[PDB]
Amino acid sequence: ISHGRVFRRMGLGPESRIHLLRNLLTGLVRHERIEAPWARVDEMRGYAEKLIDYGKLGDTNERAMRMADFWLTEKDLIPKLFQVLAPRYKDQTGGYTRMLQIPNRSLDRAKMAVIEYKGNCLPPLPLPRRDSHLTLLNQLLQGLRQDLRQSQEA
Amino acid sequence: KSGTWWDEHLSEENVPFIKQLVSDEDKAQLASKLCPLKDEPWPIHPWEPGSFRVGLIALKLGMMPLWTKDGQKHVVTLLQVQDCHVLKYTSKENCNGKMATLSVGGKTVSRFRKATSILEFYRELGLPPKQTVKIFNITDNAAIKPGTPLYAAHFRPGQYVDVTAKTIGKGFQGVMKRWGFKGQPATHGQTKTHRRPGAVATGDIGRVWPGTKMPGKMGNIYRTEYGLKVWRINTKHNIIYVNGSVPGHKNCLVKVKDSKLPAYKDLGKNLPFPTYFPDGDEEELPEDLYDENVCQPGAPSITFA
Amino acid sequence: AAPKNRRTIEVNRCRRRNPQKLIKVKNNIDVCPECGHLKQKHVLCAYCYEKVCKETAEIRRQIGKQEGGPFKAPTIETVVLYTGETPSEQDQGKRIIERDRKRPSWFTQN
Amino acid sequence: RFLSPEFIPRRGRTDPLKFQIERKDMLERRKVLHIPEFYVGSILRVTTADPYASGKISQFLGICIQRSGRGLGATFILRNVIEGQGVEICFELYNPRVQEIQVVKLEKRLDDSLLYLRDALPEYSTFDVNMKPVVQEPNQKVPVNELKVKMKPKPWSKRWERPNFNIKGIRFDLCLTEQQMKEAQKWNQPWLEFDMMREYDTSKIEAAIWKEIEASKRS
Amino acid sequence: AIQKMTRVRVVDNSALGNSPYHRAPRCIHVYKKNGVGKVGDQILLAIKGQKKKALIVGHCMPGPRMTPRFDSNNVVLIEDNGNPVGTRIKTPIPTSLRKREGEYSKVLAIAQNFV
RNA sequence: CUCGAUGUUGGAUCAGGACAUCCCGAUGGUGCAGCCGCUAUUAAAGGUUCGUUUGUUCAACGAUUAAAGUCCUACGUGAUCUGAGUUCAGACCGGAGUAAUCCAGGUCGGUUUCUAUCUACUUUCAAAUUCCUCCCUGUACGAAAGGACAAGAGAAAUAAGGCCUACUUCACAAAGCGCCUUCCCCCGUAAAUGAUAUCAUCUCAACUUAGUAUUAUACCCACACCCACCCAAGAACAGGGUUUGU
RNA sequence: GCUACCUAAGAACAGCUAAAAGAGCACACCCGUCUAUGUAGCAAAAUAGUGGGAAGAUUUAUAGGUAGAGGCGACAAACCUA
Ligand SMILES: [K+]
Ligand SMILES: [K+]
Ligand SMILES: [K+]
Ligand SMILES: [K+]
Ligand SMILES: [K+]
Ligand SMILES: [K+]
Ligand SMILES: [K+]
Ligand SMILES: [Mg+2]
Ligand SMILES: [Mg+2]
Ligand SMILES: [Mg+2]
Ligand SMILES: [Mg+2]
Ligand SMILES: [Mg+2]
Ligand SMILES: [Mg+2]
Ligand SMILES: [Mg+2]
Ligand SMILES: [Mg+2]
Ligand SMILES: [Mg+2]
Ligand SMILES: [Mg+2]
Ligand SMILES: [Mg+2]
Ligand SMILES: [Mg+2]
Ligand SMILES: [Mg+2]
Ligand SMILES: [Mg+2]
Ligand SMILES: [Mg+2]
Ligand SMILES: [Mg+2]
Ligand SMILES: [Mg+2]
Ligand SMILES: [Mg+2]
Ligand SMILES: [Mg+2]
Ligand SMILES: [Mg+2]
Ligand SMILES: [Mg+2]
Ligand SMILES: [Mg+2]
Ligand SMILES: [Mg+2]
Ligand SMILES: [Mg+2]
Ligand SMILES: [Mg+2]
Ligand SMILES: [Mg+2]
Ligand SMILES: [Mg+2]
Ligand SMILES: [Mg+2]
Ligand SMILES: [Mg+2]
Ligand SMILES: [Mg+2]
Ligand SMILES: [Mg+2]
Ligand SMILES: [Mg+2]
Ligand SMILES: [Mg+2]
Ligand SMILES: [Mg+2]
Ligand SMILES: [Mg+2]
Ligand SMILES: [Mg+2]
Ligand SMILES: [Mg+2]
Ligand SMILES: [Mg+2]
Ligand SMILES: [Mg+2]
Ligand SMILES: [Mg+2]
Ligand SMILES: [Mg+2]
Ligand SMILES: [Mg+2]
Ligand SMILES: [Mg+2]
Ligand SMILES: [Mg+2]
Ligand SMILES: [Mg+2]
Ligand SMILES: [Mg+2]
Ligand SMILES: [Zn+2]
Repeated sequence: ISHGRVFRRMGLGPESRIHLLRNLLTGLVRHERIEAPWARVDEMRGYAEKLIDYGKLGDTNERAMRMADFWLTEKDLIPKLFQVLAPRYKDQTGGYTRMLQIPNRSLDRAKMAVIEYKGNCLPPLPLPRRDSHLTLLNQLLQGLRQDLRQSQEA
Repeated sequence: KSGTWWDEHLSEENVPFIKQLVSDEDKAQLASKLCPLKDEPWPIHPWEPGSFRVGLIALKLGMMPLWTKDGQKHVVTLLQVQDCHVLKYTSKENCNGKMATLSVGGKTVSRFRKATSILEFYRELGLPPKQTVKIFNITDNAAIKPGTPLYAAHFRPGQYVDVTAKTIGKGFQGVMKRWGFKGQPATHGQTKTHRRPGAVATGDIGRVWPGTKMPGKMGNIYRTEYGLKVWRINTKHNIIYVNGSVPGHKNCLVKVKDSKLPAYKDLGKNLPFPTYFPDGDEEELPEDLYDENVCQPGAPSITFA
Repeated sequence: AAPKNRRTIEVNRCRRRNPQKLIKVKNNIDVCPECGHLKQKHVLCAYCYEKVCKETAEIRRQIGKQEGGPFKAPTIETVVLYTGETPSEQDQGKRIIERDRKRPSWFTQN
Repeated sequence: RFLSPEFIPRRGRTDPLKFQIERKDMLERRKVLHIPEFYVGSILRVTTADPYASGKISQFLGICIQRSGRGLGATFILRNVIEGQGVEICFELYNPRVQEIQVVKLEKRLDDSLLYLRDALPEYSTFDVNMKPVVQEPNQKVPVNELKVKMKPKPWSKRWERPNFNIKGIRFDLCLTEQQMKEAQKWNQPWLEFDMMREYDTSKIEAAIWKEIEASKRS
Repeated sequence: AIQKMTRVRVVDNSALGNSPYHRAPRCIHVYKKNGVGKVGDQILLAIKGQKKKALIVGHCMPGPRMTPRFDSNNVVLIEDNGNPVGTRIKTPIPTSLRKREGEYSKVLAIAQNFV
């Protein structure tokens, strides 16, 4: 009866789950774009969002430094978190990462996803774009929208 | 041939516009039904013995404790009425049963996730679609025009009601949890047999009798709690305080009806009939209606003297 | 337990060829507008994603050459430049990665 | 600004309207019976109406060892030793039978729960039932009593040395050997405190509650 | 709270309940249909090799709110007619026992402290 | 019938059924005053305790209970479990035998396999049983002792179905030790009126009453958005939500 | 070349107590008490835990000896290539 369970069961246990996400999170910070199974990326995505929040607390905060020390197994990424990633999202209150589904892995046909930090220097992902406003359906709705605004003013 | 959804082909600009457009229409439709008595209401007959009125559909918010004037503690379940309207009325001849039926819906949901036949049913009625529809058996004199809103003041404190809802589904469960079997001991030699059913039948029959308790799906079925007393009525938020617990999880839609137990028969003399009309009420009801034995929050502390 | 009797092919065909065991035809397949290859509606295009990954791999190799070893992550932002391009005003003070090719059309400079 | 622990709802899928209406009933009760600020470890005297007691009024003095529950059902446990017998009563904050809640001594302890006082010496649970209240100076920090109790010989009611309890007010050196301390560390979970997704941030929740509390006082 | 094989502590000043013995007083039967004893329920004790009825006046198991909870399982020795064996009860007992003054009038008459 | 195998005690688990009824219901008789009993008719919906010794079925005993029913089901059920007993190979004691060895004599120890092909089954009913207290009442009854029934009130236990406000194991929730709800009838006889047989007669005479329910009612009830995401829904599938599709 | 026993010549046995030890606690090592799992298994006798011994009638490497009307046996009718 998994009613209200929000944490997945992965790895060899609870501690192994954290270490698996930590390695993915450490890889995500260094490369700013990684690919992994969809479930693990979705599980890791929540931690990536909160890691930036600790970066906004500043390197002078002992609690933030301790949290960054644990989750970044490579200590060269700790200066990057507080001096590159955190200043990057100074004007953003959320949505630090985007997660998209890529075709299944060739070996085990596993559901794969790609997660990246927004604003990276890497070439952009082929983001899905909505239909253009000049399509037949959108033109009809635009005409309907104009009619309502004109009637409202009158 | 490929499937589609409402906002598949919408542009970036249109999606906020469409959401605002349909949302405003739903609020306008709900606000248009606020005066049922000024839109040619059906005749209102006085209550008679043996007459059955309609119930409501309420959402289970949660549970809250209350104390009575004798010091006893009673825990009650909060049932909030959310967008409850009468949908369809079927005559006694056409009901194929012994009584006329009145269809009631609640908890307005999105039009984009409903069937075309359902959407056009609500288009004629002029209301946004309801998540759950329940059928209430009523007498002829209790008929209510479709589209009439229903409020939690339909019930009054001191009344006993029945609540029906789908119970919490526990999935596939063994006999120990589903049927409360004793199971087998944990030690003294037991070999891979601790929660197993054991014997399922006798050797002579050579078959398992139909209706034998076996592991399977547990819960997620409709159950009814009878004789739930109504302690408090909140007219502002349309909340019914029913005694004890009701089947189902929180935020689920329940079916509230007057109790069918013989001890509570013909107790609707002082209850509104066929329902409660706030627009036609001479004096506006107070925010909260309390039972005679309920300690109100503003009341002084209990003193035995 | 062991089977009491051999199951016939007529019985086996009904189980094996049941519609529950048959492959379901997918209806969420569409042509990618950028390249013309097929893709699913909720899945990124395989051809385009490989194109981005090929360019990403080249950029990451150039990053390692400048870093020249492990634990060499810079404390400044990174900008990728191609042939015939010069750093802009907003790109001053950032690590510069140079690629010996013309900038791809789909890789818009920011 | 002290917000009572019951006003802050636990994490869950309950509709916020249920909490808002439940808070309204709590506020209307607080203007009839004054509920003073107290923490776990404070000495409280509670006067309640008992239909069978002499004078129909009962008074119990003890140390608040646990505060738990939310909404109208919030409860606190008072522990005291009377005639050599340990007695605990779990009072309800919003029960109308409660006549008065008096804070004899407002203080905090090193732990959020003092359930281990059951396994401690009787001197740490014995308080005078007629002790005069201690005056608390206004606009002063609530005193923190860093007293560490001495435990009775094992076995205890619970394995208080385990890391999950996180107890700091017990003299483990006097009662436990180094080997037992090392054995208890086998259940330590270093990753638990660094699990970011398990954090419950109620700063925005508490901000909205205070607006509701301030609005009620005006009317 | 108190069931079969449960050791109890006698809180009255009776000689039987306070005389030293190599076996602690133990509950052998609870006069309830469910077999679980609470405050105010009579049980049978095998104390000093003898069978004596007792009245439960406190237990460690949590009960309803606003009711005391004791750190020991306390009983008072009573006769078959309900008259207590002892003469003074120094240990405090719950005030909820006063709803049974029709049958426990003499038991409450020797109780010095109510909690 | 089965030895090209139909696996034995007792226990655990789950119980199906019979009524020749232990308890609860309705009646007749009494050497039935009352309170308790005895006996017979009717009734199988519901229930039928926890322990010490013994491998035990039993039995004895302790404490209870409205009662601790009698039997069938391959002495129900080991492809669910147990292996104490029993029943291999070791050994001991008594006894039989020249010995090997034997003894419904005792005694200690002693491998319990099977991945389910087929049949059957996997949410039947959503009406509840019982005890105790108060009251009636120290009344009916009776020389006294003793001591009801019916009606009414209240509080519990068990069973069934749910739930998490608090307590508790716990902590986005699942749970009980916690809380909430739980509704009809039972046919044996006892009486009128009145024929065969002009009284009488409760009638496999016509008929009337206690005396009966089409078991009442309740529950369920509309349907391609559906690629995808979420879920108090779930093994998969299905189902709910997305007006919560960067 | 397994095992039973024997022959020639080798090897191993931490720490603590007692310091005398077919002595105690306890690794390596030897054995296989009890329970669970396993039962076409990892294994034609194992795994995990718990246990007996562990300076001795100990354990063990190498070569040799005793052969079926037999060997060998601190007798279990043991063991002598499942
Ligand atoms: K045979
Ligand atoms: K029966
Ligand atoms: K025995
Ligand atoms: K068959
Ligand atoms: K006759
Ligand atoms: K092996
Ligand atoms: K040889
Ligand atoms: Mg889940
Ligand atoms: Mg796994
Ligand atoms: Mg479920
Ligand atoms: Mg068990
Ligand atoms: Mg065994
Ligand atoms: Mg086995
Ligand atoms: Mg097992
Ligand atoms: Mg057969
Ligand atoms: Mg304990
Ligand atoms: Mg004796
Ligand atoms: Mg055969
Ligand atoms: Mg049996
Ligand atoms: Mg049965
Ligand atoms: Mg009979
Ligand atoms: Mg019969
Ligand atoms: Mg009955
Ligand atoms: Mg008679
Ligand atoms: Mg048998
Ligand atoms: Mg069988
Ligand atoms: Mg058997
Ligand atoms: Mg045996
Ligand atoms: Mg002999
Ligand atoms: Mg013989
Ligand atoms: Mg043995
Ligand atoms: Mg034997
Ligand atoms: Mg076997
Ligand atoms: Mg078996
Ligand atoms: Mg099986
Ligand atoms: Mg099925
Ligand atoms: Mg009576
Ligand atoms: Mg239950
Ligand atoms: Mg006549
Ligand atoms: Mg005549
Ligand atoms: Mg006559
Ligand atoms: Mg006559
Ligand atoms: Mg679909
Ligand atoms: Mg030699
Ligand atoms: Mg040594
Ligand atoms: Mg030795
Ligand atoms: Mg070896
Ligand atoms: Mg040996
Ligand atoms: Mg030794
Ligand atoms: Mg030879
Ligand atoms: Mg030997
Ligand atoms: Mg021999
Ligand atoms: Mg032999
Ligand atoms: Zn493409």
